[PDB]
Amino acid sequence: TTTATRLTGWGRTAPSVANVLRTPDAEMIVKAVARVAESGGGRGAIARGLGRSYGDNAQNGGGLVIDMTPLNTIHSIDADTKLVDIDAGVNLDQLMKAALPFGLWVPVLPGTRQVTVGGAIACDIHGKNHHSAGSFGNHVRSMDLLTADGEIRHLTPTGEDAELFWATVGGNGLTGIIMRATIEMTPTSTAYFIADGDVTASLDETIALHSDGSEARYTYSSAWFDAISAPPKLGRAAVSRGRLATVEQLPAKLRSEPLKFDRKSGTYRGKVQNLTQFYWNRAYGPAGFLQYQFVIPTEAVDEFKKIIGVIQASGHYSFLNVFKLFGPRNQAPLSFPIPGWNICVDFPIKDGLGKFVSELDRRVLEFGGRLYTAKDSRTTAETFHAMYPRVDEWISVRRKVDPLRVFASDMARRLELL
Ligand SMILES: Cc1cc2nc3c(=O)[nH]c(=O)nc-3n(C[C@H](O)[C@H](O)[C@H](O)COP(=O)(O)OP(=O)(O)OC[C@H]3O[C@@H](n4cnc5c(N)ncnc54)[C@H](O)[C@@H]3O)c2cc1C
Ligand SMILES: *N(O)c1cc(C(=O)N[C@H](C)c2ccccc2)cc(C(F)(F)F)c1
Repeated sequence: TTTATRLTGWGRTAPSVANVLRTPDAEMIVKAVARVAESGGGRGAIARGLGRSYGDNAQNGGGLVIDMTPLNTIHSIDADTKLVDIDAGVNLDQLMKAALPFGLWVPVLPGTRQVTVGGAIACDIHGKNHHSAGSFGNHVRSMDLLTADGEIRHLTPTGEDAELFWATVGGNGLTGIIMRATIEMTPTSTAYFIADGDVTASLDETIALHSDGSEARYTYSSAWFDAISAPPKLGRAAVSRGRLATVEQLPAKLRSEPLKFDRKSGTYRGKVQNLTQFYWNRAYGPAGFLQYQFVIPTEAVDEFKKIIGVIQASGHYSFLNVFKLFGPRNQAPLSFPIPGWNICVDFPIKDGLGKFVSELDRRVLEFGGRLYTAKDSRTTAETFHAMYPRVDEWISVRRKVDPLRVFASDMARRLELL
């Protein structure tokens, strides 16, 4: 029934071997969880989606991994309630294509659509529109969770099961297997964006642009960010901001099918873009690259500037940098986003990199920030627990729901969440 398999995250690092169950039969999945539970836990089980997480959260060395990608049925779409009811293995590209004709838009879109609904929930993913829409968790109306007791719990965000529900959002699969979920989509009349572009010349100017009050005028906003230039050109950014377009905003040619599927000069106004236009590690790493993401609380703006400073001075040079100001956070104890300054950098693997990122960890930690489980397989339990003050609250919920540790992963063991 299972296939022993070498697994890594997307950046192809920290491999381990697991027995992979890959079946479209939900009953086989229930059986397998039950079997692990009846062996008393053993080395446990974790779910896997499309493997786009860079870390070790979707692998389980010496244990069971359940590939959820064959559970990919879209059960219902409702344009009045805006609700879609889909299997957890459904991916966002497939969902985008299916929902567009109903005038529905996937409410949170990350940098790639090759992620499953299960993975979107388990990592509580965020997008270019976080400051207006929150993260993926905010839009989950209900979900079916297969728990350690072999039963499938129906969870809602305010029901009796609220606590389990919000430990599951951002829970990295460690409360059980999300089988199915109901997501509230965003209404739209077109599949296009209308975007305003701006360029800055300094880190301070980037920050002022995000603090002047104009962010509140766009539903989506992110920026490419210079991390190699010494000050004051350090932290200059190419900012892409916008909102979904109405039909009467489209070029006349595109009005026939508005819901169709698919420095210096970079200043513009009312440019009309499809998703691809508006929006290396796997190809070259991990002989090549270490991806690194963190968020610093809004009020700690100067501490943020300094970390940026430390990065440019490091001698570790990242071209691919993405910056964004996160909005308010949600109820999930282990959710990554907090309101604040968020950035992803991609470092070439070079001598002294490990020691340098350990120093970064310390700084993000002291300044009240955190790393993202979706981008990590290197940090320590001590660092992670410190970055997530609600971790003991979350661990308690997990103990109530999985007393025998039927659910387990490489990440759970490394970060002592098991
Ligand atoms: C090119 C690229 C761009 C990205 N951009 C963004 C971005 O803009 N914003 C962002 O937040 N993230 C981004 N990510 C990270 C990615 O969106 C998340 O890691 C996401 O969780 C991956 O989904 P997946 O289905 O591939 O999950 P996997 O990587 O397979 O698994 C991730 C976690 O989800 C759990 N999981 C998966 N399915 C289930 C299930 N059915 N039940 C319970 N748990 C489950 C796994 O156990 C694991 O803990 C990006 C990744 C890549 C490679
Ligand atoms: N980080 O603040 C951040 C990263 C992305 C993102 O899509 N990153 C992936 C790995 C990527 C980077 C560069 C080139 C290709 C892919 C997205 C955001 C968001 F805030 F959601 F816009 C933030």
